[PDB]
Parts: sequence; C-alpha cells; structure tokens
Amino acid sequence: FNMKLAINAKTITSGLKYALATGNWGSSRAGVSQVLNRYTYSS
Amino acid sequence: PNLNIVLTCPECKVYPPKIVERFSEGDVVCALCGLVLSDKLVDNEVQAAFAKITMLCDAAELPKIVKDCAKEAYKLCHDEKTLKGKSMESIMA
Amino acid sequence: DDIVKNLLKFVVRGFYGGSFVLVLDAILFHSVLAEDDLKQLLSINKTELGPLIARLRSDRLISIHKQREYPPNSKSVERVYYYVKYPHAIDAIKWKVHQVVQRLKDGYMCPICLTKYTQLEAVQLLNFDRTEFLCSLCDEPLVEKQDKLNRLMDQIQPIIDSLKKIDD
Amino acid sequence: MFFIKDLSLNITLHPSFFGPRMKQYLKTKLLEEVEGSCTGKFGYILCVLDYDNIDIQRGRILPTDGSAEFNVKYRAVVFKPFKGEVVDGTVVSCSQHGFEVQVGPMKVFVTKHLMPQDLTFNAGSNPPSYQSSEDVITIKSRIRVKIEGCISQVSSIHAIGSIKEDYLGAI
Ligand SMILES: [Zn+2]
Repeated sequence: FNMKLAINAKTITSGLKYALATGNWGSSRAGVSQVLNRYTYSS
Repeated sequence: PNLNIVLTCPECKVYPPKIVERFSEGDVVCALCGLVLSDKLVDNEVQAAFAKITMLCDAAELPKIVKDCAKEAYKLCHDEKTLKGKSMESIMA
Repeated sequence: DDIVKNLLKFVVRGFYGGSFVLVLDAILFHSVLAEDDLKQLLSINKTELGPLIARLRSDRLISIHKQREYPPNSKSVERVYYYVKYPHAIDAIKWKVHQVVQRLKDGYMCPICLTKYTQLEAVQLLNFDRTEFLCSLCDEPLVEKQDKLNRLMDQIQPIIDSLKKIDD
Repeated sequence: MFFIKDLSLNITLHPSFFGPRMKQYLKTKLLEEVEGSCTGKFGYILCVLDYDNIDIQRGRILPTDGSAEFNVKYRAVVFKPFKGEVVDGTVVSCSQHGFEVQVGPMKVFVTKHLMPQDLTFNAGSNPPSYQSSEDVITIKSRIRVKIEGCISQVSSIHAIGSIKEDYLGAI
C-alpha cells in the first residue's frame, strides 16, 4: 500500500478539465460551457 | 508487384516528372509545357501493460510525451527472450 | 456381420488412430451400451470419451437413439443407445473414395507478379517479337505427384475391392 | 467457318459531316471500321456484301456533342472459328511450346503436349522445325489442324488445336 498509487489525481483533474472543455455533463446535459464572446465589451 | 504509379508528360518526356501541383484547381500540371497531368485531386498482455503504465505515469504527472516514449520503449522489449522475467514491475519502472 | 466388422476395421485403419478402432471393437464385443458403459469398460475418462464421441458424431460411422428409463427413482435414467447404421457408413465411404479419386485426377504463373494464367490466357499472352508467354501488366516471364497418388490409390483399391465383396 | 450474316452497327457523325452527300460518308465509315475488324460475337469481319442497298434507317441526334447517331443494317461475310473444327494452316512462328498455325486471319497455336510423342522439336534447324518419324514441320509447311478450343474476346479472337489424332498433321 502506497498513497500515491491508491489516489489517482487525473480522475478528478482530467475529469473536470474534460467536462468544461466539452461542456457535456454526463448526454444528460450539453453546451453548458461556451467560449466567451469578445466581439465587443457589451457582447 | 509493380502497382506504383508515376506521373510523366508524354509531350515533354525529357526528364522524369518535374511538375507543380495546384491544390485550389485540384489538378497537377507539368511546369514546362503547362499540361495538366491529373484532375479531381481528392483532399491482451500489451493492453494490460499500457493500462497500468498509464496509471503510473499519470500519478507521476509526467507529460504525455514522456509517457509515450516509455510506451514505445516497452513495446520494443515486450516478450523478448533476454528479459526472461522480472514480473512486470521491473519492466514498467 | 463379419464383413461389416471387417469394413469397419478397414475404415479404422484408414481414418483415425488405434484407440478409436479399439473403442469400436469394444462396442462390437458387447451388444448395447448406454452412455456410461464404455467408461466402465474403458480406462479413458468421460470428458475424453466426449471428444471421441464428437469425432464419431462428425461422421456417419454409427448411430444414437436417445432414451430415458422411465421408472421414477430420482431423475429416472438417461440411457443412450449406440447402434451402428450400415447404410450411412457405406454411403459416406463411397462418397469419400470417389471424391478422393476425383482429387487425385485433378498452367502459367509469373514470378514477380505472382499472377496465374491458363490455356486461353496462353493465346492472349503470346508475343510475336519474342517466343514466350508474357505477363499482362508486368510483362514478366511465365513459368509453372500423380504416380505417388496412384500408389496410395493402390491402398484405396483394396478397400474398394472389400466394398465390392461386401456388396456381393 | 466462313459465313455470311446480316449485321447491325451504330455510327456517329461529327456535325461537320452533315452535307447532303453525307450518306456516302456513312458507307465510308461503315467500310473503314467494319471490314478487317474483329468482334468477339460474330468473329472476324471480312467484307461487306451489298454495298449499294445499305439501309440508312433514320438518323437520331443525341444529347451533348451534337453528333448524329445512326443504325446501319447491312449484309457481310465474316469468319467464325469453332471448337472441334478441322482446319488447314501454314506455320508462321515457332515456339518450344508449339508451332503457331496461321488459318486465315486467325493464328492458331498448337501445344507440344497436344502433339504426338514421335513428333519432336528441333532448334538445330533454321528456322526451328518439328521433325517427326516421317513428317517435318517447318514454316512454309502445310499442316491440317483440328481446333480443340477457342477464346473469344470483344474485338479479338485466339485459339488452340491438336494434330495428335488421326487424319491430322502435315498436309
Ligand atoms: Zn510537360
């Protein structure tokens, strides 16, 4: 038993990173994340 | 058996092909006589090993390039005679 | 049934090894057996008897009737009846020997192209400039047992004579 | 076998040919293409009979290219070789596999395996000849050949025969 092997960080890390990249919460949800519009400060 | 296609200008024939290719017109033309050559140019053990290896490099936070170099390495060793053992822990490390 | 037994022994000599021949002879010694009787009779196991039984099932060599002994003591009785069927064996042996003779009774190829040509292709492949058969795409040269099959056929001929004797 | 048959053919005039004399042009293209050509179905086309009575039918124009198409019904003599047929021929080319028999427009090949045992190849002769126990097969020599098989291809024909059997061999 060694803690580093027991806990796998990319589970959480790459999980969230993935989700926000694709914006699919599951599909059970999609398009939740969207790249910001910098067209104009109003936009 | 043969099957290799080469492009040659029947009117020039002077050299082997020296040509340019036009992607927009999707055609390929001899640069000399300006003739069109072509048209309509179109646009079990292992997997287990790489799985646990993947886990290890992951926990180690090594960048994918390192992970993949090690993967490549391990494939070359694989089942070879001279290794003759080491139980799969030594090889992964 | 001596002639049929001799034909079966010849088939055992031709087809498979000696253990199958011995099992057939053991079935010949005892009139009828049910699914467990070869195991009591033989030192081989039931799982391995099963591979041999599957091999017999692959061919027409013998026949199986599937019968239950009805009397209601526990689950009753699974008794299998293995009885040789002579007509199916005769038909299969004749088909095999005739097919074997047909195979024994039964050309141009290019080394680099690995293609294959025939006599009609010979008329096409002939060139007037040289004297040779030339390949189609690669224009490569063209290049290209029975007596031994006949000797093995001498073994087949004794079996055919035995079949004729069994017929008449 | 030299036969005669009524044959149909479709022809295409480039527009520039449409002058009143065009029918002549039709008969011209007909003769040029048809005579001397081969067709896998009817054999080698030899000569066109009944030149004057050729039926023009009615010329249809097709879609783009504007070229007039026609259907010509004519009567002509053609040669169709057949399997199990006995023919006579004069050798032209000689190979170790056999000598190539010229029968009419058609070049028939005979395999050495289709030749009798006594018949042997000779490369020590100029040209190479087949010297049997009696007959000697050379280029200008005449040989009676029964055709064993025929291969018919669209636009061409080629075939095989054997002098092995009786009433065959050198003429
Ligand atoms: Zn060019």
